[PDB]
Amino acid sequence: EFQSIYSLDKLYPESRGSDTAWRLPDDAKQANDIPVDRLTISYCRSSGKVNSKAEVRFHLASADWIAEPVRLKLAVKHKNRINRSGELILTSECSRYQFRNLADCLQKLRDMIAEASQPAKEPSREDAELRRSRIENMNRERLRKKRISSA
Amino acid sequence: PVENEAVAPEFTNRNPRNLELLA
Amino acid sequence: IPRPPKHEHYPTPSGWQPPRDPAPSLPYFVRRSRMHNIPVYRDITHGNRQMTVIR
Amino acid sequence: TNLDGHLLEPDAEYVHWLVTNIPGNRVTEGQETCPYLPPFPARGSGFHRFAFLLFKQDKRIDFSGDTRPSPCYQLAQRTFHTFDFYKKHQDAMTPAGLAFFQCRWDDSVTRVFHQLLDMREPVFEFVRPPPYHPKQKRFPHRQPLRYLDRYRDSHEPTYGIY
Amino acid sequence: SKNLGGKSPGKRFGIKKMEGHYVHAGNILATQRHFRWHPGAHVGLGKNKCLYALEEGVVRYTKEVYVPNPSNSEAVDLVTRLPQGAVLYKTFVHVVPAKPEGTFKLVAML
Amino acid sequence: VTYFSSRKGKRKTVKAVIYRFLRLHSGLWLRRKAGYKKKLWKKTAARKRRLREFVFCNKTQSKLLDKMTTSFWKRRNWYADDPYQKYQDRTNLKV
Amino acid sequence: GPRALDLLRALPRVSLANLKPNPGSRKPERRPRGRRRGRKCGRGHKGERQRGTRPRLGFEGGQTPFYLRIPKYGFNEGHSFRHQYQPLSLNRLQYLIDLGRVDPTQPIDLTQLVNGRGVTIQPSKRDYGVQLVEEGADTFKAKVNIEVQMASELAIAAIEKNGGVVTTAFYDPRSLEILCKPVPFFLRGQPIPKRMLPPEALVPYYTDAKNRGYLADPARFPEARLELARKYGYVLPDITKDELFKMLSTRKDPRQIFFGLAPGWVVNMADKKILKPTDENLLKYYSS
Amino acid sequence: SKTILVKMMSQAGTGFSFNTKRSRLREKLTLLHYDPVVKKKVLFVEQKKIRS
RNA sequence: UCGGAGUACAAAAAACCCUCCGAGUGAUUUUAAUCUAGACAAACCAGUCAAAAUAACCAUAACAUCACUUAUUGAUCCAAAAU
Ligand SMILES: [Mg+2]
Ligand SMILES: [Mg+2]
Ligand SMILES: [Mg+2]
Ligand SMILES: [Mg+2]
Ligand SMILES: [Mg+2]
Ligand SMILES: [Mg+2]
Ligand SMILES: [Mg+2]
Ligand SMILES: [Mg+2]
Ligand SMILES: [Mg+2]
Ligand SMILES: [Mg+2]
Ligand SMILES: [Mg+2]
Ligand SMILES: [Mg+2]
Ligand SMILES: [Mg+2]
Repeated sequence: EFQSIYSLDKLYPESRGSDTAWRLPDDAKQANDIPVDRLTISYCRSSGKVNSKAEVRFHLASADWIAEPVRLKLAVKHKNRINRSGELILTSECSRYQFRNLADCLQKLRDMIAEASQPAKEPSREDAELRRSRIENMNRERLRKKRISSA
Repeated sequence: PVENEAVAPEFTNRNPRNLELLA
Repeated sequence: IPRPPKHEHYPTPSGWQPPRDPAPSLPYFVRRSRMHNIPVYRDITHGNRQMTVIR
Repeated sequence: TNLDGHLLEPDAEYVHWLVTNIPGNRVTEGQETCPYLPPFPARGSGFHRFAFLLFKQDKRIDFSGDTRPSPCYQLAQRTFHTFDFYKKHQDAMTPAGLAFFQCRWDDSVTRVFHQLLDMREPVFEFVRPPPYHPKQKRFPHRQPLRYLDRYRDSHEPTYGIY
Repeated sequence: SKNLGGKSPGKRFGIKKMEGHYVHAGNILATQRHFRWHPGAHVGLGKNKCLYALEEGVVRYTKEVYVPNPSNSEAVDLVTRLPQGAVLYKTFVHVVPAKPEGTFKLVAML
Repeated sequence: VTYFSSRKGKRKTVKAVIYRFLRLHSGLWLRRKAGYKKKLWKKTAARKRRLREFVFCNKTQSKLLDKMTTSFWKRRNWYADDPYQKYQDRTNLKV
Repeated sequence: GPRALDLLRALPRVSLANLKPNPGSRKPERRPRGRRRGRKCGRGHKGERQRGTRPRLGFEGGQTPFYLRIPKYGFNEGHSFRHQYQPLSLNRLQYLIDLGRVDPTQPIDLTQLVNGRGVTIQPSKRDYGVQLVEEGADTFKAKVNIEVQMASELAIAAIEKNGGVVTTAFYDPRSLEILCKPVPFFLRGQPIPKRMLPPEALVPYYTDAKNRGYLADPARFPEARLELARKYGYVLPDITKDELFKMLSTRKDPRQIFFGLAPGWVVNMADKKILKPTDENLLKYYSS
Repeated sequence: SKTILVKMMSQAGTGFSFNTKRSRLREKLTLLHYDPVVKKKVLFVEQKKIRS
């Protein structure tokens, strides 16, 4: 009941009620991205280094909270981390806290979604470890260039 | 389980050129 | 020191667990601490002698 | 023969294509003992070796223990030992042809693992031994401040009793 | 009196790891003032002619032929003045690696 | 060192030790290499880096500095954004 | 059980004539008397050691001392003015709640923590209160209205997951001593003073909604809570429609030290009464 | 043959000076050095004379 | 005070008001960075090497070189610069 000059009500007259800080602005965020309830999250606390493996699995085909071109782009690009059952799997091992591990998993998911959503992706490639691959492919098709009908 | 599912996690590659080609 | 509150599920989220209502039939009893913890401690001497003390 | 790529036995090898009793050059006319299986090197361990061994034989060798079934999609059944094979049939065949190529993982190996072999694709990696550090000293003399970081389990702050 | 400055501590210029010793990467195998031991396989040479192991392994000492750098004018002159049947020999220190480069470990079945 | 002060009768500490030394709660003492600001134009880059690096003290010097300092400097400090809070404790010391 | 009690029946009376300390408890003193401990009495031959005229500790016999040839560098420079915060693990808080040291049904304060002996604050040693760390955030399953001075981002996330309230406030040393030991202050016989505002170095910390500052804009609290929940992948509990919403939303005035009490009041504990000033100047000073 | 000690300041904008020895009978020195602030080869010119 | 050779013949160390050379820097441009394993030497203070990783030059070096190259050097504190 005590009120002073520096009280919150006098400092910010716009919000005077004691329940103004506990509201839920559902109108500000209506997209509701990353429905964590639709992601399968599993924890494995390996101790002996002490770290919490966090695995986030979700069916890429059945994930209807992103667009069809986005789903196709994730399927094309991240097929190396897609299970035989179609479940995209995200791995976190950095921090000892499952909270931070899940945060890392969600950040990776958001980054992949944004990368597949943006159409200005120029597909820039590294050169330090790609020159060897380019030379090897060059020399391999140098032998493949034989032109004789078969089959 | 699947009879072929066995992995033997200690995988040994006896190819003498394997590491040379992997650089 | 207040007596610990009764919980509907054990062990507690902090790992604390109260003793059994009937005492075991063993010919010895390890009385709990004043904070209701097991009197098992670690001790160090000379900087390299490591010991465990049951009180 | 797939020399390197057997998941279980380091000293064993896989079969991929065994054709026997080839009349002269027409290999398609000769009977095939083992149906062809495309190479399936693991994703991690790369650059496996596949060898084509050609044997010239005098007699018409006929066998039943080395014959494989029509599907022949079992890795347990596709386990081979060229030394044992040549010991069994050493009297007739003599090796005269050789053709071997290196092969690494690509985007079709996962399809081969899934559709044909009916398993989960195994993934390996080239791990390295952990860096060596001497026994930690109670008083590290003239050592940098980062000396304590060489023996830290994790870069997180642990509060034991607080 | 007439002679001054003759006092100076020894520099400990000598051999640190003998043959058969198990060394780790970076260990100083031997230090020297002039070229007495030459580095060989997996042994690097510092700016002060010291020899340090580059890989973890076992130290060995061998006697081997000496082919100098063609840009080294003094050594090239010595070689060109050597007689027909003469081949230079030097004592080289080697490190024979013990541990393998790495291992292929299974991480996950996808 | 004044083992018994004339006013309070307590034990005093020399201020030079605390002005040019830092003690971690694990017992280690941290110091700066001598001559790290002198004639830098005359020294090689490796030597300058070695001088810039922080270094520890051995058992004799640590015990000497513990004798010179009092118990106020061996206490556990929880500073706000302490650079050495991670180094305050010792881990995986098998003795 | 105690068979020693039955053994004592056969033994004679326990009196002052038969008392012995534990063996090894008192090491016997040794004097410089006799053949072995005489003849220089453990002091050595001539020099400064036998005559007791040794130099000080740091002296090395005229060589420049080790503790003086090292350059001065700022290591403890300004140590007596750095802010110190006693850490309180979420694991320790859960342990206290489970053992009943602190009741989650009431707003948890520094006074409550001190009474429950969970933390020890020494304001004379430049402690500025209690900070919250995340050392036990994985197994924290309590809904409390915590009130600390500093809070970790992960600790805040862990508490909001269960549905508590985290508020970071500032306490000047005088009010901090009063909060830590209220009964001695009430026996001191002085009116409750006002709570000093944080300095310019700590105003940004306590006026941001990301740190749940007590001087922060309450309108930005839901936005920060939603951002935290989205970052850490948990649903934000419906705190407003909780049964204990009053206890969760109770707050202290930025010039208020205790709950309910106001600056300028005198707590007469002998008569169990409160004296409130009524002078206009006194009221203006205490409410300003 | 007395030398001189000269402090050179970078011309890359950032304040970065290094000391180098130079002969007294030489003109104002100007070289190419490495500036850690910008991590590039930058022209350095003699700004001050410190030691003889 | 510092370095080289003999004393001190073959890992290291090793003294004399012992026998001899030297140093208290010059010339030139390639103006020679950060971070970090592991080591030499060492009472301490100091002195030495150095793999991997980083930004700029060949997209293949950077340890500045030579003068027997080894010595060409001075701790805190305190004073000055522009930090
Ligand atoms: Mg003890
Ligand atoms: Mg000599
Ligand atoms: Mg000497
Ligand atoms: Mg005695
Ligand atoms: Mg006595
Ligand atoms: Mg005696
Ligand atoms: Mg006598
Ligand atoms: Mg004497
Ligand atoms: Mg006498
Ligand atoms: Mg003197
Ligand atoms: Mg304290
Ligand atoms: Mg040694
Ligand atoms: Mg390198």
